[PDB]
Amino acid sequence: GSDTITLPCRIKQIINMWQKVGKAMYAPPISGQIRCSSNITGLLLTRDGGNSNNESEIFRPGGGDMRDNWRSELYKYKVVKIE
Amino acid sequence: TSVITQACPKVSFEPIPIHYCAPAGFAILKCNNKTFNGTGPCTNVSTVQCTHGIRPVVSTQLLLNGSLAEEEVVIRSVNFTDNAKTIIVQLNTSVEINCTGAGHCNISRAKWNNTLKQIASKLREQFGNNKTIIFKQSSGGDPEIVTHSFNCGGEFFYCNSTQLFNSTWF
Amino acid sequence: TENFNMWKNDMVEQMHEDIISLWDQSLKPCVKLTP
Repeated sequence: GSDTITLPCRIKQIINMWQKVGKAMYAPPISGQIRCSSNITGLLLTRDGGNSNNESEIFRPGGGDMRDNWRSELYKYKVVKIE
Repeated sequence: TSVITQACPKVSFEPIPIHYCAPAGFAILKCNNKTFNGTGPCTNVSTVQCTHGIRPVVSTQLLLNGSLAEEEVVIRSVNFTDNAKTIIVQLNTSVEINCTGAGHCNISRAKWNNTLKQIASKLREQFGNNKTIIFKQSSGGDPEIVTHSFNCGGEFFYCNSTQLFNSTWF
Repeated sequence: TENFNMWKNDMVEQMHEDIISLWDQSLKPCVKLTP
């Protein structure tokens, strides 16, 4: 009928930075109605190895290099030197 | 080992579509090939003053609020052979993921299982004629890597996604 | 026409630095980085 994929989620305050190799801590929430509605537009995967060209291929979620996030939008572009 | 104590403030982070235009004596060349696939000699192409409305969303394993493929699901990687390299996937249709600070994110079961078989219709083998495609979840590593981490309403969410990547197809 | 593009950039390195510098001005924490 209306089967939805419920994913357990957690709000952390101490995080490993994505900018550079660091750690950061933010204040706890103040709002009691944090609400987001995003549109999955993609996926960033990775494949299991040691089974090259064989019958199965395992693919797991990935991410981490935020560059790979800009790359998905900028792929079709390029800067050429103009006179 | 630099520690910095700033007046940690409760602000609200909002994404402003960023347009990137031509930098100095350079020119931006947009490839118009509806299904341009990464590296290669783009046939249909043209100069532009600025790219397009790019929404800088920081998050893991799931690209959100961005550009979709206008034709079919297109994947891209530097080397589809080296298992160590990230494979980006551009989706055909958008999927929704509604989340709240109350600890959960729900996404339509049907909508997402469909995109899975679509992505499955072309994995590593390279749109391979056929073989078994398996979706498992993260092997391990940082919380931001092992879970769909993102900044929702200013706060940092770490959504457990074992349920999105745990299935088998052919 | 008939040009070349790839898994390199345009604004990948640029944008990355704009966004890193955008986050800094916005979401301020209490940082800790290792030199």
